Amino acid sequence: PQSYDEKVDHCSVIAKPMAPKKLSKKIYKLIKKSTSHKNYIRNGLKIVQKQLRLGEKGIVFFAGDISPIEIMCHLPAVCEEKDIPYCYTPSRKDIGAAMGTMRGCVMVLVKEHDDYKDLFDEVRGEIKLLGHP
Amino acid sequence: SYDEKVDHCSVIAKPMAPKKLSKKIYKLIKKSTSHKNYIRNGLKIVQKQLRLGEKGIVFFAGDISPIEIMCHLPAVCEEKDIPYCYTPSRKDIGAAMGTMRGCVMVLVKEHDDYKDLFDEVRGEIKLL
Amino acid sequence: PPESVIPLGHYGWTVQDDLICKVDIEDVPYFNAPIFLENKEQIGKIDEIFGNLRDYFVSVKMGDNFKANSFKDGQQFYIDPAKLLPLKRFLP
Amino acid sequence: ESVIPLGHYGWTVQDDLICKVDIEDVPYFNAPIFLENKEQIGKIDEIFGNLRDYFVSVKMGDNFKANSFKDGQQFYIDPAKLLPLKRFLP
Amino acid sequence: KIEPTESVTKLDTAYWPLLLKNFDRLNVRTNHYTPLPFGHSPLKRPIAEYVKAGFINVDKPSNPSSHEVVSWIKRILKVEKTGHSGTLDPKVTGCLIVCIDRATRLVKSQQNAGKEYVAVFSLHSAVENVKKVTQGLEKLRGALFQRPPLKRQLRVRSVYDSKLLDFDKDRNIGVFWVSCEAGSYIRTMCVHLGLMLGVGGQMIELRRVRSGIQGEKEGMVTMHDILDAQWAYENHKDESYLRRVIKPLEGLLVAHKRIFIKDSAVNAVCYGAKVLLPGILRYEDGIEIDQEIVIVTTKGEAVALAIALMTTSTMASCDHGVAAKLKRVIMERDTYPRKWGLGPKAS
Amino acid sequence: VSLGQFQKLGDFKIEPTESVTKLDTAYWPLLLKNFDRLNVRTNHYTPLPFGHSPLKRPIAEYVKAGFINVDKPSNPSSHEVVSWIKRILKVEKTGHSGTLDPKVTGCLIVCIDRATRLVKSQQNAGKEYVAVFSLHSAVENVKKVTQGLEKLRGALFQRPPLRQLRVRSVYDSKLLDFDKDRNIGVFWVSCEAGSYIRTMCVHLGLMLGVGGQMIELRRVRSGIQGEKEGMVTMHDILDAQWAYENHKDESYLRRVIKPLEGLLVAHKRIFIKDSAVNAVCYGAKVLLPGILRYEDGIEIDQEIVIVTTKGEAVALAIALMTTSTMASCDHGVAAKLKRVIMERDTYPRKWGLGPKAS
Amino acid sequence: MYLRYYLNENGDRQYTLATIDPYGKPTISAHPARFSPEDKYSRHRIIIKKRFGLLLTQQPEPIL
Amino acid sequence: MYLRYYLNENGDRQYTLATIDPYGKPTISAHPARFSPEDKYSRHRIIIKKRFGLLLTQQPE
RNA sequence: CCUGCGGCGUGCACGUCCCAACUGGGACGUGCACCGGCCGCAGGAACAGCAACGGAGCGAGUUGCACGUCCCAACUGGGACGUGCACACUCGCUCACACAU
Repeated sequence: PQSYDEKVDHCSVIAKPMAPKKLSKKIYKLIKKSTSHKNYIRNGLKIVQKQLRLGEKGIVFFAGDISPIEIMCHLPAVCEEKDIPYCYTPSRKDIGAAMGTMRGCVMVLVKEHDDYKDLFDEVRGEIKLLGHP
Repeated sequence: SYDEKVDHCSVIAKPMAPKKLSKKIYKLIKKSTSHKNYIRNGLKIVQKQLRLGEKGIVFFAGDISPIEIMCHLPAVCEEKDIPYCYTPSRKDIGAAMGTMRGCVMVLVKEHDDYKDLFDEVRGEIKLL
Repeated sequence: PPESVIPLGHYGWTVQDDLICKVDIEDVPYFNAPIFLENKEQIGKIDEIFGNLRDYFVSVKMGDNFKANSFKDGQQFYIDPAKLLPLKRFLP
Repeated sequence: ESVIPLGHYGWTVQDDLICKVDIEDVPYFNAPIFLENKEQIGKIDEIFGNLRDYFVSVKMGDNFKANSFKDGQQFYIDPAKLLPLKRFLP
Repeated sequence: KIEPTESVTKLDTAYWPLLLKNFDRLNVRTNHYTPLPFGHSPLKRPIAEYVKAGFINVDKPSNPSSHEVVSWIKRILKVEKTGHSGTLDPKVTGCLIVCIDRATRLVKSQQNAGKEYVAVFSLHSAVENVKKVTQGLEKLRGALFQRPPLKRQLRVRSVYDSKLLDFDKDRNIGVFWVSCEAGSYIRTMCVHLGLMLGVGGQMIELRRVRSGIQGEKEGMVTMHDILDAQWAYENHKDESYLRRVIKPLEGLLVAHKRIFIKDSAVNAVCYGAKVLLPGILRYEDGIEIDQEIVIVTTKGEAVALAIALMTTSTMASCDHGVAAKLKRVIMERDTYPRKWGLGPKAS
Repeated sequence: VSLGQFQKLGDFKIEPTESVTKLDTAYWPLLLKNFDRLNVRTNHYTPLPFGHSPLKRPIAEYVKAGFINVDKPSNPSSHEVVSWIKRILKVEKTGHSGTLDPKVTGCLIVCIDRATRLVKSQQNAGKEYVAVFSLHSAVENVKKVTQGLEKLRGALFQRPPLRQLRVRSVYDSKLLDFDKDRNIGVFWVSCEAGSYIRTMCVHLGLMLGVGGQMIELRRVRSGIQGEKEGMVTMHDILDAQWAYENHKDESYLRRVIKPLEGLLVAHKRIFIKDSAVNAVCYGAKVLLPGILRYEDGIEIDQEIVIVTTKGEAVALAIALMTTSTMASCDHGVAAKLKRVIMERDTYPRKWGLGPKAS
Repeated sequence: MYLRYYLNENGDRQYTLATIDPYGKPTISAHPARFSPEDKYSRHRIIIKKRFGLLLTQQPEPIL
Repeated sequence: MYLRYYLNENGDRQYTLATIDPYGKPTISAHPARFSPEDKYSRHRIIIKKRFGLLLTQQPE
């Protein structure tokens, strides 16, 4: 089965910061733990883009394997402008499994809620420490 | 040897049989010779039988020159859906047909005696 | 209805509910052009003409109670001689 | 009638008795040849060689043998069956 | 590689900008001419004249039409006119040459350009081997009958070459690359390849991989690049991105035979005068009568497209006359001064 | 800095002057080769837009004014080959210069409907053959055969094979191979037109003292055309015609057929103005007032080719003026027509409009 | 969509329907990103492209 | 038939009766294939030659 | 006077039958090629002209896409409500009428 050190090699050159393996487990758990509340986690390029435009705070998780990059290369900069932390994930299919829809989504917007306050805070802190190139 | 002979052949000598497939082809030709009307030998007879519509397998010899004497028959075989494959030399074909004289090409029909070998060679060629 | 008929060509193959005929006469048939039998029996209309400019084929849409399996190898087909153009017309 | 010297025996290509030619006139085809005593030994069969220094091979009858003549044996030919060399020159 | 101030001659003649390349390989009629300070090199034009005399090699998106991708560029660049030299279907991506303003004069000349597509074909039924598809593509070659997809004037168009790039048996979906003449309908070609193979088929995806001498490796830029270049120009006054995106029109005439004219003949040609022998500084081997040529200035600009009325040998053996008549003037009038009527006679 | 940056930042303009304008015409096709080296009489004339370059003609005119170097197949006769080409190309006329016996392969120049006027001029062309011979009885050793061949190098005597004894020359000869076990040899011969190499083989046999005969023959060169000079097979002609009649492709037919001017590349050239082409076609003698260029070395009563400035062979003529006279004269007939090759009305009638004529 | 590709040593497009190229690396899709004229993300795309060195200007210039 | 040939480095024909050239390769027969005017295999002959880069149009010059 | 044109039973290939190589043998039918001088027809009687009065540039005639807002069940396909965007000749105007030192 595909590893985590080769799957990362398969991503594009703009997938930075890229969550390490441990942080990757954390984000998948956060997405699964947050899929619960339907309206507190957005899915889709158009939806995430719209919510970012109107300014919904949270965390933005990208997919490392995207091509052509011109479909989402503008979102990292918008997140930087609006002070919305973000990171990339090694593969999109992993995210799709994280939501249990079998159709990997390029990006996910994870907001804050009481039920997963601790996991959300830990992931956000880890992401902030990772830094932006 | 075998690699050397395939080296000497002309550029249109494709698809080519390897050593094992060549032994099978010579065995098939040797077995088919026992029946007069079920093996066709020579340029004119093979060309005429292809025109009429006869079926089977066509085996060529790649060491022929000039190639304009046979360059068209591979395309005729393709049009009529007749499997074919080249072999390193004509002397080998002749030696397998009980004639020291060489044979440029041959056409083998299907007979119950050698159904298994003809069908093995056909499958091997079709996978090339 | 067909005052006269000339042999368009011979039989080709079948592609689903169509019968490709290899056309021998150089003249290029019309589209939606009736293809008849020897006895002036309309069987279908031309749908697609493909191939080179001197060795080409034509697909016909058997319509009024006709089948592809009806016809057989070596069968010949007719066409109205007035529903043709010269090869030169289409060519440069 | 009369004869003039054609040349000498040079070699033998089967029946043909090849006579080297020293004259500047080229004989005809099947032109009869005769020895010193005006005895016919054959007719001209072929005329090869360079334009000037050339040879003629003659076919003989059944009464004569090619080996019957020794090296240096000289031959006579008709002076009335010759062409000018200037005719065959360009 | 080369220091910024090295002399132009220090670089071999085979590395000059786009219409001066291999100028020494051309036949020299005369070297003597009086250079004028007017005109600009094709690649050193100001930004205001680069855009007007430029073309873009756009990678057309999937959904929009070709007339909508050309209107978009006109709106983005705020240019007065913009055209293209071959229509790509609304659902078909690939190369699209978009001429900007003064370059649109070449659109007609680019209509007959040979095209190269990469098509995806789905077969309704299955075939026994890929060799069947390869042979079918082989017999769908040369001049072929084609009907425009849903006028209906059966036309004859040539497929020069083709090559089955890939085939998936489980999906019964294949990819084939086709070299074809301008106007060829690859949708009809896929239908005919289906019919020929006895199973049927249709084209489910297309992508033009070359349009004439321009391809995907030759400076192909997405529409995002055009949009980004304009924003950089307006909000940053940087012409690096805009010059990368837009190329001079001389890049569309590099394959044309050349006839260099003196600076005294440029304006006359721009006013409708025919190219005349006394004004030819250099001419190229292989010029035949009724052949489209490009008139080039001494700086590499394209004065016009002309039809040759004298072969190379005729130019080499005559002292005067009409070397070529005009077909399409590209250069604007009054770019060079009026200097006709002051020749050796002037009588 | 990268070469692209230097191109975008450099001047790169043609220099105002170089002081020399030498032409390099050594690579120009057919009768335009070394066009600059020809003596230039005048540069003043008005070219006409009629006509094409020999290699860039339309297909109809290209075929009508072409020739083919055909590898003759072993069995048929030369006239069968000529007729077969006619039927394949659907051309009114076709001819050939040298006749190869039914069993002899090799070069065979076939003219097509306007190059047939050059068949007579090709009859005297030199011929190189490669011939196989068998000797009736064995010889001492190979040096004997080499000496025998060295004795048949001259204005030899040859009577046609199965009777007007002629004289034909054998310039060179070489024993390429000799297998002693079978007594079969292969020798290459350069010879004059009309020479019957079967007669040579029997004569070589006679010379060796054992006799001999010819088994095979293969013409390896007819004039300036040989095996490497674009020789094509009969299959090539048929395939080229089919590609042009089915796929409407001309590249194959253009590789097969070659312009008739390829047969006249060994002739000295006199280029004439486009106003004098139609006059020459109608029979007018090539007059000095219409000569643009000429090739040095022209002697009286010499065969030259009258050519247009496009490279088209208007005619074959026989000079009546030397190169020195043609440089030092202002009037007088430069050449006398021998064979008009160009079709009439290809160029317009422009004779009679000059100053002296009126 | 169906048409994907990879590159050889010469940087030439080899077209395939396969998601993994012969060398194991993923195949890049052959179609450009969808364009909308009312796109106000020019500055953001330039920032990111520049940060990762994917801008047209940053590449080596052509040799026209 | 008798005549055969092999090509030297320069490209000239070297004629010989031997089956094997000095370089170990076969010697090509000197004579062309027989011709039948009623040959209906022109299409089939251009396909095979084109496939293998032997057609005249595919050679240089 | 000059030129162009015309006249003054062997083999070959194919198809079909017998026998004993990229073959030679036989037979039957198809087609294809062969075993310098004079005359007739037609074209013209040629000293090879022409360093600008026809060219160019403009204008007219001969449903999908993107965005936003909602419903629903990937870089998505569906609906609705509005926004913007695309779907060779002649006839007129202007410029010169240019052999480029």
